[PDB]
Amino acid sequence: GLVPRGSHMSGATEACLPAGQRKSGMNINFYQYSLKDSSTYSNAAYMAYGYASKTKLGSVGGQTDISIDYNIPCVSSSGTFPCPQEDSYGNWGCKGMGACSNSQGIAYWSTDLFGFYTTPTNVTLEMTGYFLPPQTGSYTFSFATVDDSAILSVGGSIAFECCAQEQPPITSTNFTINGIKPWDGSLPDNITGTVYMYAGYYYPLKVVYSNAVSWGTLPISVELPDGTTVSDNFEGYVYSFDDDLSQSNCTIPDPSIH
Ligand SMILES: OC[C@H]1O[C@H](O[C@H]2[C@@H](O)[C@H](O)[C@@H](CO)O[C@@H]2O)[C@@H](O)[C@@H](O)[C@@H]1O
Ligand SMILES: [Ca+2]
Ligand SMILES: [Ca+2]
Ligand SMILES: [Cl-]
Ligand code: NA
Ligand code: NA
Repeated sequence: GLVPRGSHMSGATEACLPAGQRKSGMNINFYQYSLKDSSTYSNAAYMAYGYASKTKLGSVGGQTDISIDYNIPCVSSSGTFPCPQEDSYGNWGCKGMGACSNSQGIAYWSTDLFGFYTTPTNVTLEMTGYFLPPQTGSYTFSFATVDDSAILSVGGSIAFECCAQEQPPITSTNFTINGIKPWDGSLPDNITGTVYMYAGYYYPLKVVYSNAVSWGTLPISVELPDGTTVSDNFEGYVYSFDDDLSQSNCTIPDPSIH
């Protein structure tokens, strides 16, 4: 046939072609989240957009290394050092450091999250940008684990609106990865999600992540169509554009026939 038929029942993911100046990396916004609040982050509305109704703490731009690996301090006999969670023991010590005198249950201040000084123990963050596939095919995004709650969304009208990266969050709960902390306990059902992407189109990407206490962990990866995996460092794949709500042609509803 002269032309491709298109994905069935307009099933292609919406993408974008922003015409402005591209910037490397994602924007990270930080919002207040209460220490030891084990319920707010279990609501889909909160993780999709309600986080932005809490106080905005600040932001950092241009971030390409997007995984989270926050370790609380151990105040030890030889000084204060971050403790890998698997090395914590007893009530409590950190392997190779002895007993720790400090509480696992208080807020801690650090620049560990993207250089931004905040409380990684208790915070919500929103990562936004556009994913640029170099290859047409199936991409599988993953979280290796989630501590405490997280979502990943891909696509125009799902992550955010084309050419409108900096706007308040949209209300879609059609997450690509639903890593929301269950009300009962541990292990959302599925922490991978696959998206079919066409090379050279910009796909809106949003990650919302929350920690309520102590350790924070979100190892982000993507499996490319060629079978290789990109983990943590998304340089060359993720970009930002300043809003341009005037760019009439920015939205590509069906990259399968554009
Ligand atoms: O899954 C909840 C929480 O579990 C673990 O935190 C422990 C401790 O560090 C906290 O102070 C108390 C607060 O009541 O909870 C647990 O005993 C960690 O895996 C933590 O990261 C996680 O959020
Ligand atoms: Ca829309
Ligand atoms: Ca935690
Ligand atoms: Cl020890
Ligand atoms: Na860790
Ligand atoms: Na430390």
